[PDB]
Amino acid sequence: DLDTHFTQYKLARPYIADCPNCGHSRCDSPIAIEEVRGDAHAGVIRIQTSAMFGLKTDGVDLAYMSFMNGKTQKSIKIDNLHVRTSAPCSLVSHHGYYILAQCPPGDTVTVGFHDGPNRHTCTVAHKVEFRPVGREKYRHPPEHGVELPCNRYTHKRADQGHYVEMHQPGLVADHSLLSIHSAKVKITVPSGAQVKYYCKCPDVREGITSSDHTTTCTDVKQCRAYLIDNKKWVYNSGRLPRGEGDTFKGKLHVPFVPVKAKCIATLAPEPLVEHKHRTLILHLHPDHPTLLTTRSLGSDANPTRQWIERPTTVNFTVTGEGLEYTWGNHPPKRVWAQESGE
Amino acid sequence: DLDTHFTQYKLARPYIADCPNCGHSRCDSPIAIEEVRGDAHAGVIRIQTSAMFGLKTDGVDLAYMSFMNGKTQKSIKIDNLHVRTSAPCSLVSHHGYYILAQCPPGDTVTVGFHDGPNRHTCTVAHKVEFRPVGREKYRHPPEHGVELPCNRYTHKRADQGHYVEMHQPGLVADHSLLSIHSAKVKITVPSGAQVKYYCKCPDVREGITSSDHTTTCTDVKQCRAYLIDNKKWVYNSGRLPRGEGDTFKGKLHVPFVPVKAKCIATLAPEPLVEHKHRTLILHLHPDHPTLLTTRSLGSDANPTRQWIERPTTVNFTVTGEGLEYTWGNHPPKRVWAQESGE
Amino acid sequence: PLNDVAPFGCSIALEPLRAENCAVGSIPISIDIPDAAFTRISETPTVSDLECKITECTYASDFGGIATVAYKSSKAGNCPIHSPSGVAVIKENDVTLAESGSFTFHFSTANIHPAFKLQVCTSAVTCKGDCKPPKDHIVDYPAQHTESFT
Amino acid sequence: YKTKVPSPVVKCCGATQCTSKPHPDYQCQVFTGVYPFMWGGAYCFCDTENTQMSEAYVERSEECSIDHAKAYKVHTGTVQAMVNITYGSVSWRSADVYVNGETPAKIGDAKLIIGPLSSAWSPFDNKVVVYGHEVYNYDFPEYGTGKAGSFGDLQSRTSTSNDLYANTNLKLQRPQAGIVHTPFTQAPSGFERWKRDKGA
Repeated sequence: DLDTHFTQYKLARPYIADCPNCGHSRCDSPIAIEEVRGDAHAGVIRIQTSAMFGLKTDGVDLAYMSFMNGKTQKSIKIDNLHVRTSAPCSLVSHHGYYILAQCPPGDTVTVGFHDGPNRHTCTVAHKVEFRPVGREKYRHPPEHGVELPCNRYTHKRADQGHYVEMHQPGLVADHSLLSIHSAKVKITVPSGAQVKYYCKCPDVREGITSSDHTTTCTDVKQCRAYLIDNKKWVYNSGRLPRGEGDTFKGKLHVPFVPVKAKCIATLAPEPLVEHKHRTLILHLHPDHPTLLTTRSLGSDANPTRQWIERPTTVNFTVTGEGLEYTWGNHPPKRVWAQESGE
Repeated sequence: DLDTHFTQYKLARPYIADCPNCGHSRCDSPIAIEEVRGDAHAGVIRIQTSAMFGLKTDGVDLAYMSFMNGKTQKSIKIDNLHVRTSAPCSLVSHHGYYILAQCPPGDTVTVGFHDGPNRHTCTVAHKVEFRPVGREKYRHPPEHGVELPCNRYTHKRADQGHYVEMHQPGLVADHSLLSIHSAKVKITVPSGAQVKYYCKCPDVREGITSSDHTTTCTDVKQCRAYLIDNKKWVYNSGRLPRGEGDTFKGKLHVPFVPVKAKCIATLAPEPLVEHKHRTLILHLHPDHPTLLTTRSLGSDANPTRQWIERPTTVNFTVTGEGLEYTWGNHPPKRVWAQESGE
Repeated sequence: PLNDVAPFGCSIALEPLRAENCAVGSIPISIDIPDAAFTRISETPTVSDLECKITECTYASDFGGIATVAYKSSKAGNCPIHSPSGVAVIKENDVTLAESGSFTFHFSTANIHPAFKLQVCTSAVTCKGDCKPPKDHIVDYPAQHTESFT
Repeated sequence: YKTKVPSPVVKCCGATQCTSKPHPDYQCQVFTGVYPFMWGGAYCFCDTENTQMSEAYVERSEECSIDHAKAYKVHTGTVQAMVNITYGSVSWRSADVYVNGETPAKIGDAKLIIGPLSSAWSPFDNKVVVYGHEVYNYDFPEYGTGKAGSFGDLQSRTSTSNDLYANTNLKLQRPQAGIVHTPFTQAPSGFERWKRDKGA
């Protein structure tokens, strides 16, 4: 059932916005990255391109690829997507404007497909990290260890847990329109779309037309090449110009809700328990920085906290009634230290 | 002489195991990464894929590529291998199940080729570093500097210094077998291979057969789709199910032995020697963190150690008989400080 | 977190916002038993003219303390037991009895010279003796919980 | 070390009791309650009687042959020298000698007796660890004892010696969510540290 979210698919178009460091510098990429969310734990980021990949223009195959080239879409194959950061990421799934991808940490986020003639990427700043949930501060999820309640995004699309406003596009520039009528500047239209037109000189002042000419002005560089083409709504990017007329409809879901997955998760190597008189020597040797902590169960709590990444023999003045001990997200231990001094 | 290790080549197959974060999550990749060894110094890691690249199925060209697709191999070209970490690594050489690749440090290890229709990668956690041998703590090998005895793996294959056990595979699942005989669940066989079969209901209880049917059960999901196909041994991965019958033969070498190469190696910029009365002022200015240390040659040793990465003017109370001075793996200096106070 | 920094021994849940298992202080508890559950006194064996002694008292938490009791019964059957003194905590609630046999029980104490009464179904006895310290103290929480001046 | 895991057993319906094989630090623990996804989804048709027996032993790395610390009990022995004498008009002898005060060395023409020296400070301590070229006068714990993580978690008599002592605290855990693999939870070696938290 890839055919349950024609809310977005039929009605939304691949938006194009201003990528900030688009290979060279600020281009206008269709895959302009907004709303980077390195807020989960599972090595995953949910991203929004302004491009709406997924099904085609019409009806088929999530795994195809529709961005904007020109005023027009290009609903073709996804062949060579690349999200990346400090390292190349791993795609997880796309739906709508939105992609989920398993990334490592990275100061930035750097996205891009390959149309085939050109690289045509888009890149952005965003502070990314991946702490796993647990008192172990890994840099990456392992193959083993305990499972425990992480925060993470779904693989799936059949999703309604939230919805973001997606009303119309405003106009857009297209000076490919403003040709010349052998002495006058000549506007045309896409398909009968609504072209909003006048020039610095006095001539036609609104523009809701088929292909007009321009009686007064001559220069292409002093005219209103506009495309009110609101047959398909958009995401309400900050890098969108408002459609000044109205808040049109187009409430549209988000696929990648943050969910309470139990990540395959961390585990720190077991401790070396060593006895002394009402005292735990613990030669200790972790894999990664591990937050150890305890609770001397007297009404005097006297707890301790210390991230341990360097192997360290530590000590704990255990009392008569007991202490507990938390080697990372490994479960909490407990200890009777009554006498040992005879 | 690529034709001297048919121990592995003829007799071992490209094993398939469970990659831990296979792009999305835990897949079963043929290139499932076990035994990451970031234990040498030269920017190099020796890795084992469960896939056996090298020669083809039969006899030719180390630089071809045989992984498992289906129950079957696919002995084709290596075209677009990618080992990588925090950055993309550099391949060094492959032999058997095993690849050597020059990597930078990385919290993880992330491997993958490109079959051509699909990325089809595999990734894993492993703490990696590359200290070069020397009192300089670089992050990377330079072009120049002194040579000194590092630990490192070979380029080559003509190698016997160790051998790992490689006995049979256990069975594997293949529910492509369990078709339907228009009302009954229908097992088949690869090539006359040994299919180990029964269902939750009572029917044929061992299965050592050609294509059988199933009188009793009907559902594919309650039957034993197994492949005892022990015509080619495997690596004894932890992600292997035991071949329950026996410890078959198949002792098989390792190519990439750790050897006593002299890495092209580190060197720290020369010191600025400055005289004082029985005292070495040393304005000092390294490239990287350099472990300096000394030995006041009296029977009172009074040594000193400090990693220096930040440029620092230091001091050394030299005695009458002498001191020595070790600017990184730059050779040890020595100094007469008799009087200078007249 | 408070399940890692609290005092007096608590655990926590995002559930009704409980703080489980907070071991602190005492609770004045009172029960009304069903009188049907009682056995009348003339049906349990009278055990007096007995003798009690430790045999290997373990000065410890786990029920290492033991003591034979020269049971001197009248009838034969069960006999509930308890040390009304809190010095000794006993693993056995009830001991079976033949006609004046002997049956060891297990317990734990905190005073080197455990002079605790034992009430074997209306027959008191001092199980005086001496105890030995153990060696092996790294596992969960005790059954003794009776530390005082010793 | 190298946790060179032998490939676990997976009995599909019922238990497989493990035995304590004589491999060094042969850690093995039976496990039930699996559903092992192996290339076709799961393959064992039961759901709790699916049994998985993980086994892992410790073994010398391939680097153990070549990149390896090396303990010693160090006594005093006997000191030497390539004493040159460009003697008299002889003008040359560069001979290797001893210190023990009755040894001559008639190399050249002169007979020469040296020592014993009075300065018996062996800079080596009694117990020494040795690594490639960097020599550490370290109180290595002993063969047969070294606490896991601490130096000498692996302790082989020599490189050839198949027997050893591997206190690595190797503890297998059950594989997750019905998938084939082998959780080996282990201290990285006290040879891993001792190379970057060592002494000078």
